[PDB]
Amino acid sequence: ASIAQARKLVEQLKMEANIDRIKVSKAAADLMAYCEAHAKEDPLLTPVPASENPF
Amino acid sequence: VQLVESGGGLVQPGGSRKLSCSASGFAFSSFGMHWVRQAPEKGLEWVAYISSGSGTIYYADTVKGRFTISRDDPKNTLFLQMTSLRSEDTAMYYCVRSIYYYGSSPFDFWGQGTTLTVSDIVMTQATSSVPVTPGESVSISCRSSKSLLHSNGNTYLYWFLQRPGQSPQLLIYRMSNLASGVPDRFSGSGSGTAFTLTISRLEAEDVGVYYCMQHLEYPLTFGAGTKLE
Amino acid sequence: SELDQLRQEAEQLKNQIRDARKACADATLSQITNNIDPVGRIQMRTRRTLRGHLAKIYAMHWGTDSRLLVSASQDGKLIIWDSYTTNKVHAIPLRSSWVMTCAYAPSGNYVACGGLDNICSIYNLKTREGNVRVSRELAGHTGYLSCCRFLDDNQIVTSSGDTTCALWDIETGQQTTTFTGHTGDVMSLSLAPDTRLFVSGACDASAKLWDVREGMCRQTFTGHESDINAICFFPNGNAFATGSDDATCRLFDLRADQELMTYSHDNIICGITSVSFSKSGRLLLAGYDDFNCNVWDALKADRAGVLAGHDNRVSCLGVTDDGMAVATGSWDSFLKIWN
Amino acid sequence: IPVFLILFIALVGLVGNGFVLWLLGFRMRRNAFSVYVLSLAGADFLFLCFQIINCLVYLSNFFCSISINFPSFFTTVMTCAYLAGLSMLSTVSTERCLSVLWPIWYRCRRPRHLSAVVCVLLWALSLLLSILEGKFCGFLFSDGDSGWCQTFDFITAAWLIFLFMVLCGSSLALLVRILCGSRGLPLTRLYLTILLTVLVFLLCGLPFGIQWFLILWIWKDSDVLFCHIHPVSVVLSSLNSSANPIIYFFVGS
Amino acid sequence: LSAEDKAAVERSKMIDRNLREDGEKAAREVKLLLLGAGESGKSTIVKQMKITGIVETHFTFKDLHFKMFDVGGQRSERKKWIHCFEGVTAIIFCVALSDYDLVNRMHESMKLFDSICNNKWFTDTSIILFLNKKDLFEEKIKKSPLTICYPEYAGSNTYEEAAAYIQCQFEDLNKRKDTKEIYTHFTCATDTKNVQFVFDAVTDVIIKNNLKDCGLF
Ligand SMILES: CC(C)CCC[C@@H](C)[C@H]1CC[C@H]2[C@@H]3CC=C4C[C@@H](O)CC[C@]4(C)[C@H]3CC[C@]12C
Repeated sequence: ASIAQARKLVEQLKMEANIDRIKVSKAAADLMAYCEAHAKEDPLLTPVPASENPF
Repeated sequence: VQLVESGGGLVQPGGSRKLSCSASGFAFSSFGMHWVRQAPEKGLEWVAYISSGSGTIYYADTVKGRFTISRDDPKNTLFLQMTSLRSEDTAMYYCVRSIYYYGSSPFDFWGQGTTLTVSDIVMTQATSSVPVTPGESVSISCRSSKSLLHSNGNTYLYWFLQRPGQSPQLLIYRMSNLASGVPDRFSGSGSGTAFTLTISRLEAEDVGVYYCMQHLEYPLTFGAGTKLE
Repeated sequence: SELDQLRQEAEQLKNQIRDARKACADATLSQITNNIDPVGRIQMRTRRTLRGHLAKIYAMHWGTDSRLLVSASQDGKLIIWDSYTTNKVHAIPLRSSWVMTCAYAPSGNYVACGGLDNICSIYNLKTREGNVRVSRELAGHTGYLSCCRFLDDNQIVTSSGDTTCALWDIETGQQTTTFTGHTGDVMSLSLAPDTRLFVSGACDASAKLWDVREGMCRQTFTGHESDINAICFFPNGNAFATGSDDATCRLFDLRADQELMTYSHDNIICGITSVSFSKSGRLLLAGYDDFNCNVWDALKADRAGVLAGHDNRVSCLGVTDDGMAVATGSWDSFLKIWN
Repeated sequence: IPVFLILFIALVGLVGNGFVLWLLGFRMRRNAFSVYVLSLAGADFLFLCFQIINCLVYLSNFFCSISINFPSFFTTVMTCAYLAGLSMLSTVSTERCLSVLWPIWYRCRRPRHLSAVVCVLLWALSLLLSILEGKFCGFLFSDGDSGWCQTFDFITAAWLIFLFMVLCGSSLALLVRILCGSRGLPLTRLYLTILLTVLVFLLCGLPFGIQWFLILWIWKDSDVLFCHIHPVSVVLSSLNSSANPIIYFFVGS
Repeated sequence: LSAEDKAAVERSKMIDRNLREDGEKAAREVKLLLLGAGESGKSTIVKQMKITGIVETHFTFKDLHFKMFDVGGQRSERKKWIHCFEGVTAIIFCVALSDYDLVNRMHESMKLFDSICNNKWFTDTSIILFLNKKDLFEEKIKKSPLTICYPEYAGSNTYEEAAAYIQCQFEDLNKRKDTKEIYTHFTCATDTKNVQFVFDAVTDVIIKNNLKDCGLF
């Protein structure tokens, strides 16, 4: 019945409720640190000169 | 995959013959086809080329005008027609499957060939014959006259192998890339015009004559041959 | 009634989850970012134009060599293109014209596709005999397929119209794992770069972070208003971006478990059909249905460019593994490579 | 005073016909109908640039007085361009009549290269009529007898009468069948467009083929023709020329 | 180009030739979309035309090739796959007349007709409408009234006046009556006029499409 559906809902939110979450400043700093450290080999951020460009 | 040729027999000079090749086991309508000569003592020579859907037909300069290629896409047979058969055409001919897209391996499947006896860029095989102790690394070199490195990046050098009594087969297509069914013993390296096949850790069924062919421009030209003993 | 008590247990669990992820919010990504330099103006030109499709195309996937791509359309064709020379390497005919998804294997030996026939078909490219033939039919999924993505040459995860995702093994054809938990039907899917986990976005206005080896949902992400049509991972694998029918794209963490940033403007009122990231993850490309793609600065929520070369709805897009190009396809039957 | 008008109408018609030629030549995907529109633009661009050539070397005579004597085959390829550009209008009208009267054939059993071969035969017959008029009337390097000039000239005028009869018959059969039974059709724009193409082919594209080909033998008085009828008549033929990119490609697409 | 790039370009040209040859014969066929509620006589419609997500039925009639798509067995959100059928020639909508007082089933049929007939993707598409079961409808008029469905109805209930009321109640549903054309037919389990009615409604759309091909729109 719907008792098993609501039991699985309480089971799923019971497992998802206790997750070791880190703060948003650390994860935003981690995304900014990934983007700062890979900007040189991004061919769309910096348009490559036409010899190395195969298109 | 099964290419079997027919039309064998001796013939008088000035005669004619239609050699045929029946294909089965593969999608023959999408393969470019070749015929490749082998003299009974000399190495390989390219005869003629038909493309997919009969739109481009090339011949060698020694056969241009005399020979005629023709494919049959629904019935899956490829014919070569002779006229004015000289004494330079006493040889065994091999029908060669090939296909051309990005990343394909042309010259990969060869027929069993057929006999008929009538009653550019140059390749230099750098050593005619090498004595071989098994288990050791073997280096076989080859030389061209022109650079084989095109401006796209490819290097049109094709390393083959003919076992004695057997058909040739592709080992390394396009100077560096290993063919399917060939182990990691075999390798190909090279630079501008100087090329090196490597056979590390040599075993049995490796004796036979090795050939370097080029596909940079037509006609396709082989080496003389390098036998391992 | 015990079920009212069980629904209130679910309600206090949702309140605990909402207060727990309110507790971690000490700064936005905007306040962390905006000191750094903006991207500027991104001007990308149509370097190639692939024209062999004759109906609306619905999906595309780049190769891992960044030269080959596959494209699926509604005339019952998926075409494999050389992108450099605009040559058609293959053209595979379909058993059903109704195809909404396509994928290209990371080895390059297989493609997959699927649609309104409920089935992910898998085709072998590197065949001994020359042509492309059907390697597998993956049936048993009772709703239209929305996304197929290869893990290996033997494992593929599929997204369907019956609220379920599914991990398969290809050589047996059996659905080895079923991923249930959505309530509206799931429209998009994206694999992690280390292929341990994936994310899937549904008509719940929810995305769920799954787990391939174990087989069940790890985190749930909410915050959109309508059906979310597009999902893509950040290249670190610690974040992902969604795009919906709200004229919004959003960024979510996996570790911080919250909304990061909303990519929206007042001029767009219509939906998002496709998203993908750049190789550094600095700029997020979103395909829209005001006929053009937008290039967003993913860290600063600016608009950095407009890719405006189509005169119907942009249905799919994708960036190469080199980061070299962007292919955008559309309902006007043309692929454009931009650089 | 018609001269500056025909220069402006011819320049606007050149840029319109060249835009039709470039958009339909390499940009768009062509279908079985648009070959007719493309070759109507190709038939009409030649006519308008030769009218600019004759306008420039009749306007330099008025001010700086050079009087450049051109070769006499530019007028015969202009006649070829005019006859092909009216045969395209007649064959557009017949294809629309066949599309309504036989719709299952036109959808399914129409041969994929009928439009090209119909255009090649119409261009070949227009070129043949122009070559015979130039060969036997004096618009070539050699010269033929003027008694046999008017016979081929009357054959060209009767062929132009045949094109007007075919365009009226096809537009008549089209209007009759869309008034007999038609449910989803937007009827007002259909009879407006049919009546506009019949009216443009009557009072714009065939004064010139009557005064250049037919009035010159039955009238025998050039006191009031070449100074009064001829420049206004070639202004109206250039008006049909500048209309044909607008009516057949730009209102639709 | 190289000697190998030229055969790549020749391969791509043959692939272009096969793509043009297939896409020019997929454009000369008629695509029809079957719609309707569950148990609204669509199986009998497939029966009369022809003699697990989408069912595709192929039939020919008067040298015209019809591909008809039954999509009703795929039970999910319709708004995420209905734009795939933009460009269908006609929509064959099947309503059972004898399901009027059942559980009220006409109100979901009218709700489906209001949803389909006023969709943004089918704004120009002609809708053939088959009212499916009239022989059981007369036997249920002769025992039961029509006021179960319609409290605002006031008319004689014999055979022909209730069916006209059902037809005008379905025809009133579109906000736009001039853009699309609705073709309504009365059918039983034994009549051979249905595929002729389909062909006669298709021929008008073919005439309008041929006029759009020749630049008149
Ligand atoms: C035999 C001689 C007279 C024919 C040459 C006529 C000349 C002037 C040219 C001008 C423009 C040309 C046309 C341009 C476009 C096409 C579309 C193509 O799909 C079929 C050929 C066709 C229709 C060409 C036929 C030849 C053409 C009409």
